[PDB]
Amino acid sequence: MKITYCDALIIGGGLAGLRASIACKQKGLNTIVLSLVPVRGDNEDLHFLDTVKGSDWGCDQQVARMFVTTAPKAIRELASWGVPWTRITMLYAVANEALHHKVDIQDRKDMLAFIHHDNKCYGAVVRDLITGEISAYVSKGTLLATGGYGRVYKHTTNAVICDGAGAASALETGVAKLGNMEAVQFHPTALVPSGILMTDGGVLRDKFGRRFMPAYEPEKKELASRDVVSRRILEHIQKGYGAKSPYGDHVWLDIAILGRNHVEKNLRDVRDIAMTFAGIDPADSEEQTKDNMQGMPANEPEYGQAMAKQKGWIPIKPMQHYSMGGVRTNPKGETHLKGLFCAGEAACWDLHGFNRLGGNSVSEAVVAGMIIGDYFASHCLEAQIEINTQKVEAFIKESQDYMHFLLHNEGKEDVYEIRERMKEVMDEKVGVFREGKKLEEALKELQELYARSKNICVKNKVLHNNPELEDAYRTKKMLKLALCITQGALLRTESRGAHTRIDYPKRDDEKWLNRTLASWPSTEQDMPTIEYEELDVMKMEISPDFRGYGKKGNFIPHPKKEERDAEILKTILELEKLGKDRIEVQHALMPFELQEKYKARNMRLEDEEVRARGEHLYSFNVHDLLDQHNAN
Repeated sequence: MKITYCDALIIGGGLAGLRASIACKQKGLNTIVLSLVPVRGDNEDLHFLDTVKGSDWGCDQQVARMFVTTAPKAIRELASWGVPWTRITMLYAVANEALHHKVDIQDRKDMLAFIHHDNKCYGAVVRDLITGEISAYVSKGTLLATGGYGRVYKHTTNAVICDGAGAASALETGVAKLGNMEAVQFHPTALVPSGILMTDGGVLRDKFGRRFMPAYEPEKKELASRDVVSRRILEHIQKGYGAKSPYGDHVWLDIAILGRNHVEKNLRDVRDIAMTFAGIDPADSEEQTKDNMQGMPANEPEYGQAMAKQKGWIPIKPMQHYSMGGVRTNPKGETHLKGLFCAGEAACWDLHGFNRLGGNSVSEAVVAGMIIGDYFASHCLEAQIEINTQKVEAFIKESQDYMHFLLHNEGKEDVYEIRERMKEVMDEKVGVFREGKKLEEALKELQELYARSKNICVKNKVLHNNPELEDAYRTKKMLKLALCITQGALLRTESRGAHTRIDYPKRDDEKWLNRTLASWPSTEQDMPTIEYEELDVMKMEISPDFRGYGKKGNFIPHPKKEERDAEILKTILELEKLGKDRIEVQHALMPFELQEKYKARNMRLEDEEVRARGEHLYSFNVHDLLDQHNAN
């Protein structure tokens, strides 16, 4: 029974896990990263506003402030580690720094379960993917940084390891909780059929070549939020205006209208991806056919004229891309299980609410690794009572017994039939557009796949190097997430961000300004326990209002909205008349907590030019409330 002891244990070798591991070693911690793959701007007030609106007011606004205050420092730190700022190789630069700090990075170690006792986490029980050996890693603190759970869906951009096993492992402690599992982002420009993200100044076209987005979204067009553009693309396809293909209807991404040399220099990544997988050069504006133009409706001017198909158009359609939900943390990144932290897409921090802002893709995992990695490192420095060695061995023995059970039980169920059908149910009935009756059908079928999954038996009967064994214990975890995703979507009778209910189309800030909490405290539960956190409007820097894109007048106002808005407005006026700057006004509206070195003022090149034109004030960037005041 092999037990390895360390101070700081990190699960997940992506940007967030590796960046956090550097923060641990900077504090002198013995730090082990269990990786599953081997090693090879806008000013901050506007950034915050865009993040909050982008979340459809589902985010924790303090966390959004922590993020945007720290982001510019992530960019400066990355560039000092040699990232060319065009990629702002990021995983290489961060991996290289972690090895410079002598982080112990292991691969082919796969976590099966968290070690826990008395509501404290003491590490992980781990399976070796090659030898099948089960071992324990004992630690003062554990950080989960395993990404999202997109592989629960059938169509996903996510890599294969993004199945949410880590989140499920936290769920199965009975103590950690999952937040907003129903908040699943479907990204509009996934390549058909690979699912490679094609995300930039291009335009979308239907089968006839029409620029349809401006009619759906006048203010923002193709640059509406990702949850909005995905819904519009599916509305337009539903009308029958998609391009037929062997993989279903899709629309076109026209990057060729920006000219060949713009595409080849400023967008070489997309050009290389299109040619290698789709056999398409997206810089080529040359006409492929006029046939597509035929048959265009003559009464739909708002979609404009029909353009002739060009060889360089990319076939795209919405697919699952990002998991807003995840393991629920406080702002420091600690879960309800003391000593278990979680950072990045694996968490519900909650930075993103019901839709991740497209601009926060680049920096999110590094920033999370900085902030939470540092809070995580501080926790690991504190003295704590140890767990008895016997308790550890019993966690090891439990996973050993579980492996034998998966190989040798009387069940006749095949892991792949169950997994395939789960992914289909999620894609058809828990996707972009959801409906009560249909969510009910999904849950029932998921319920019975879950009962059948208890009878899964691995046909390949070896303990070592066995992909079917891995898939069995991953799929059994995935079905619990699927039940959490679906029950939360069913309960939430509103439309917020990426969660759209056809039967409840309005955003409800009176009754659903909250966060879904799923837990699993009992082994004998076959369904999650559901709770909520109510969000406190009176502590919001910006009260919930209109997003600026998508459906207009589509929210039920929170009862206290007007009282908070008058309080916000009086605060801005009083302090700005007294000469207070944007930092002091922000702090009066909504204190937030962040380490000194990350809350430090971000200097900007044009600071002197903004203050000289007298546009450095809080009200210059956050002014919706002030416009209605100065109107009267």
